[PDB]
Amino acid sequence: AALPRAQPRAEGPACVLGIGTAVPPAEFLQSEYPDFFFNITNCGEKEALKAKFKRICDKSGIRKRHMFLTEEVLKANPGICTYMEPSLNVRHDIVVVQVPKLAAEAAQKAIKEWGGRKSDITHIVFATTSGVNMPGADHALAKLLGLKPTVKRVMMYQTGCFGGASVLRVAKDLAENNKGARVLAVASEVTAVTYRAPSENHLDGLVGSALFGDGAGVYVVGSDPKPEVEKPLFEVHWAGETILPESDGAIDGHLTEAGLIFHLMKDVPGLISKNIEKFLNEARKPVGSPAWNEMFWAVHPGGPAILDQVEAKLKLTKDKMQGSRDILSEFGNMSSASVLFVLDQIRHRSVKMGASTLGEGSEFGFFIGFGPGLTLEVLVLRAAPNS
Amino acid sequence: RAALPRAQPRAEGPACVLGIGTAVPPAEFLQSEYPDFFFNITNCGEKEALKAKFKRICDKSGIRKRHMFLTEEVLKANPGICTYMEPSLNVRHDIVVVQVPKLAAEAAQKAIKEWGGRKSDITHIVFATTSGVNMPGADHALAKLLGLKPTVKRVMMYQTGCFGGASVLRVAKDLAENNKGARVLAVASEVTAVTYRAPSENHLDGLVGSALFGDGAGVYVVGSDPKPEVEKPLFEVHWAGETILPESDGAIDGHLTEAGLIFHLMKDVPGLISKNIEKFLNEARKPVGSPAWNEMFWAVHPGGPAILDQVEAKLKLTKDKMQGSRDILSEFGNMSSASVLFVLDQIRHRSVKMGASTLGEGSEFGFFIGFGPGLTLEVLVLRAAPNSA
Amino acid sequence: QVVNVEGIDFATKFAPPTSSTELDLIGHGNTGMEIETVEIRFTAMGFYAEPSISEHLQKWKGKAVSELVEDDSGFHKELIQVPVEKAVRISIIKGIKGLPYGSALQSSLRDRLVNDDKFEEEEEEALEKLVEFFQPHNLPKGANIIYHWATPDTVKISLSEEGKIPDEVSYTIEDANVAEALLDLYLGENTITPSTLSSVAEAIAAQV
Amino acid sequence: LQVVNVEGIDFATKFAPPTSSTELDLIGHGNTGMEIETVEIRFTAMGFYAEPSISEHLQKWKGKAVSELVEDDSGFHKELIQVPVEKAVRISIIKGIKGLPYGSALQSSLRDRLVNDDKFEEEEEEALEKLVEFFQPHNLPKGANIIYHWATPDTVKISLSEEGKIPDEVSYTIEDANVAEALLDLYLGENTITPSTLSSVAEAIAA
Repeated sequence: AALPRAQPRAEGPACVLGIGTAVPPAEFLQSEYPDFFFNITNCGEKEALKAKFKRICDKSGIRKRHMFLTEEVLKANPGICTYMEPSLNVRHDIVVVQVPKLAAEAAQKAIKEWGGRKSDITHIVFATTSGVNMPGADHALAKLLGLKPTVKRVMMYQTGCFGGASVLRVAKDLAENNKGARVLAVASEVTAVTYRAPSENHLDGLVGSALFGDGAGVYVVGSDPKPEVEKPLFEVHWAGETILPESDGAIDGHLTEAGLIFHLMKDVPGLISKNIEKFLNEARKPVGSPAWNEMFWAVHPGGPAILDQVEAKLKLTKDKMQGSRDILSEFGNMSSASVLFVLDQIRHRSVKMGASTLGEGSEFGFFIGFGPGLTLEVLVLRAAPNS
Repeated sequence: RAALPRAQPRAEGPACVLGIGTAVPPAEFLQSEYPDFFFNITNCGEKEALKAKFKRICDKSGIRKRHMFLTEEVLKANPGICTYMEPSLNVRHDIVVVQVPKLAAEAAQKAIKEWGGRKSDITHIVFATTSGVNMPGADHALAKLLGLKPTVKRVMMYQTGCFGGASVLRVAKDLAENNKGARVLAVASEVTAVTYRAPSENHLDGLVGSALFGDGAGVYVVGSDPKPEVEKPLFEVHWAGETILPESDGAIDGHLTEAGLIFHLMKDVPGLISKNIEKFLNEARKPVGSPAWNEMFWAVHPGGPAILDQVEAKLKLTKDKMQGSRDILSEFGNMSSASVLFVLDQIRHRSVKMGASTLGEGSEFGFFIGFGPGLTLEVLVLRAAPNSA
Repeated sequence: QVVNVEGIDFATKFAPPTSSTELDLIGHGNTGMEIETVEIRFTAMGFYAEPSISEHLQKWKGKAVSELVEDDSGFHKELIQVPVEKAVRISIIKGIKGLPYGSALQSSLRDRLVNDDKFEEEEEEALEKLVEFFQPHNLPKGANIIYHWATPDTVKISLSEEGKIPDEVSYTIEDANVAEALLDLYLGENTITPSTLSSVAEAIAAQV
Repeated sequence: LQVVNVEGIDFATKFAPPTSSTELDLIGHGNTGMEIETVEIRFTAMGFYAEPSISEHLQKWKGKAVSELVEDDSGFHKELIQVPVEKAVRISIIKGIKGLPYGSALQSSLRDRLVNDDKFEEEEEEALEKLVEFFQPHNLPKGANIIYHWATPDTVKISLSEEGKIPDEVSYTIEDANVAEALLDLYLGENTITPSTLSSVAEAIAA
């Protein structure tokens, strides 16, 4: 009766074999953004609203963001510079090209660090919140990179900010269940679907307009690395998620004729910081439950309040969130891509300080995203040694 | 530093279909009466030549009836949907954000009942749809409707198109095989309110979708290592793969617009599939011993009659092979990602009714085939269980 | 005659739709929150009750508000269980859709019922119908919702999307456990409007 | 004598492409389209234009049956593509589409032909990428006109009017000789996407 596994499985844990990131060229200094944004949307006369926005920017912890929506692009697309005029068609015209294009730039870098050849990529796992299309961005990316026609694809549209953890969770099972599989784990965001003129009737929309920026991250993921040929940077040992208690309805994202509109209905930093430790306490058990300050912390930088309140609740030393805060400062909140950048920055900090691992000297760490649900996604990683 | 044992243990056996459930909206639209209804409710009754072209498609469609949430009452309540290109996405989303997870929950209750386990043991949801998008997603909405554990792991595949039913089984395969004890809801649910559109001489290929697309949801419970004498596998999944077809690029476009989802058909899709399918199927069958085509069963997505006819002719199948697909086309039309889940269930039903030796009408191995934009051809190879109560 | 709540006029005297009983505005406030420095207001709210309410809450007269509002005081349940007609007016400040509003109401009431061992198939079905009542509606800025506890076991819901004061009842909750949970949502210790509850506690305390 | 009606569209019989003095004759006309589940779909109306001296270059085919000219391995298709005269194709959009799908479908058709001829390297790959990037900001609604003009065999001047006027300026130029030849092959080769236009050209040559 029983048969051998027809598609052989792999043995070791899924590993991050290479990392690449990309952003649009134009930089928007947060200190100059209130004036630019309120002028380009024809709201320069709303002095009281603008002062509220400037106070968000001053406290946002963001120094700059990268955006494809330059002044030239926004003038070419006046519907995007309105509050609620129909504009989804011209928004989609931007993102269906730019989202896979940005992913392709990051993927070339990840493939270069990995060291293998692109015809050995067997899967694409792709998250975004920036529009949808048919064929999907995964198909577009496969063509941009010239991958084999048989590449297996998991396209996760409309994730929200937890999508970076989502692609790593899916890559884990695809890599581990398939001998030789090499997975492009992809997250790419371009804010042309959420960009919106400020309004006193959408004060929570001011937050998104202060925090959201563009970027893409790509990991090559695979089990059983070839000795002396492939070099694992991180091993993925655990992947899980949970809806947080009493958080239902915290975040709504309606895709409309006027693009994507977020509504914030509950205290997202408070809900995460109140509930995160009980879930993290289960997640760390299969690696021996190290203490919080014996771990590294690749946390999605959704905003300074989330980072500040999680830090305070868990009593973490200030270095733990520094990687996340570095990414918030130089890139803002890049939705699903952000946390892929954070893990890379923790690796960069480790090399610069000469730590004993790529997790700044910690053996194990968390890779954390969160989003509508409220959904909390957590992976437990092991950082490779650093000499 | 030494290796560690797999921290989340993996399963051993192949992923198995443990239970199946399907669901459709209650209103039935007889295809013989659809041209009159459709052209009247869209105020296109004066377009006599256009209506004649639509009648011709319907008469050739091989569809006896379709199920639709878009009754007369719902269409009258949403006049923007009854136009050709007026702004309408907001009222379309208002429909599907509720109806897509609701229909899936109805199908899932049945799948869970056949499976025989308890819903607190569901560990994963894999969900495909082409019928709108939302945040939180339909997977989250489904989890709440069923009252699943807050820790259910989710894979939401929005905007798949017709290959999505194969996609959820492919994802479920790896999730179930790589996680000891995992029990996966593989879900496809479709409601035509995002694609429904008034007929137009400027959108002749859109007449084809208007003639073929219906509503429905299928759900499988998928898990490896079935508990002996407690769970009963219906089919084992042994292979999952996909390919873009040669010279098929650009064959199908789907733009989500302020007026909803618009499909453009730019190439001969039945021709592209039939010309290229055998070379791919010949690779897929090798791991199960390369049985002859007429020694296998054929759970093929019923995208339309021409695809089934041209594939049947290319592979020289005996006429029973495609009957399960034609049965679903007849009674439900093209339900996009959900249809192929309906087809496999109908093959199992035909097997029981005819007293075949397996749930694949006596064949040991079979294909589970979806296709869609790309053109993407998705294929899984299944083993049918013996037919024994 | 009128109190100004978040810039919206709330009558001091109010008979809910199809009622002959006139109710006094006992307290007023908002739902809202602060996010990354900016203050958001979701609604302005007013709690109304038969003037006899003060007689029933005699033990609280003269005390300080911090005693009443404090956890374990017993003021919350006592206020909730007072045998007079009550009403809540909600004026929408942040426009939202009917489905998310009803769905968030559903999860809020479900939590309370599960915590009290009062969430069974009957209560689950009642919340499902409550969401289905709300889901076809839009709730733009200015829209008014009236909840009216004529009995403690029912809630008459009236809704004007366009921001008038409705004259007709659009839906009725018939589940007693849901009715009490909805009152607890606004007047319990975990109220979503601590402002309205403080305003009520003040009016009760500021009497001889 | 002044115009021919092609799928309902008026195509001039004589035509000087934008910025060009050389006057071209309408040699053949047709459509792109298909049948799907019984309904005939028309994507575009097409006309192929060339200098009137083209007939003198293809004298051998005169008096032969069109079946002989259009049959596989006849040699007519490449001879027609190689004839050293100025040529142009006019495309009138019937089924409205976006510029990105149109340019991207060109890219994959030309890539298939270039790969089959062992002619697809990084230079051709980049040239097609830039061609797609030319088309992708445009809309191609019903009525839009595209003019491809081979003033030399190794360049293609592209003129585009979304509004359905006849453009008077060149918006883009293909400067890759292999891409330029593959684009002619797309409409006049053995695997033409418009066998109707090719048969029409063949009839005029053999007449």
